[PDB]
Amino acid sequence: XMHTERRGRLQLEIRAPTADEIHVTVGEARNLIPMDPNGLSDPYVKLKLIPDPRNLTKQKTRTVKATLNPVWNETFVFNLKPGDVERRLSVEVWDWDRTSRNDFMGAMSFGVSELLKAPVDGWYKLLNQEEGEYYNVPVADA
Ligand SMILES: *Cc1c(COP(=O)(O)O)cnc(C)c1O
Ligand SMILES: [Ca+2]
Ligand SMILES: [Ca+2]
Ligand SMILES: [Ca+2]
Ligand SMILES: [Co+2]
Repeated sequence: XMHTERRGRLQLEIRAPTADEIHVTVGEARNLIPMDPNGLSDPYVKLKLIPDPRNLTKQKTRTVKATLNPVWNETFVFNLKPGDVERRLSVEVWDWDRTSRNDFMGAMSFGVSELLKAPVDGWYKLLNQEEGEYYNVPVADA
């Protein structure tokens, strides 16, 4: 109904132990799109709270070279402030490139206020970069 996957899927867990922090675990991705001449990609995940007019919240995973099915298993802490109720946690998969700019692969986002009320733990459909700033889509059940 909205869950046709065209860019792969990403496994995530997000919890807010208290209102002042969220813990984000980036698991793994499956079925990513090739964005290199070798038919592979070099994926990493960029995390930030948007809007970030001062570019101060960005964190990222390691890059996994030469794969369309990366496993990261990395956890990140965001320390939150009252202003963050207006913000969204942005999650973007990017293809690292050596000789050109990195290429966008897929994205999604979660409202901070929604994360403060309910945790995330599951697989998610990767969206285009524009959609990704506004929505997340849990994968459909079989
Ligand atoms: C839309 C969708 C379904 C069924 O979803 P409903 O909300 O029950 O209509 C099943 N699989 C995929 C991949 C879908 O996007
Ligand atoms: Ca590339
Ligand atoms: Ca690459
Ligand atoms: Ca490129
Ligand atoms: Co659907």
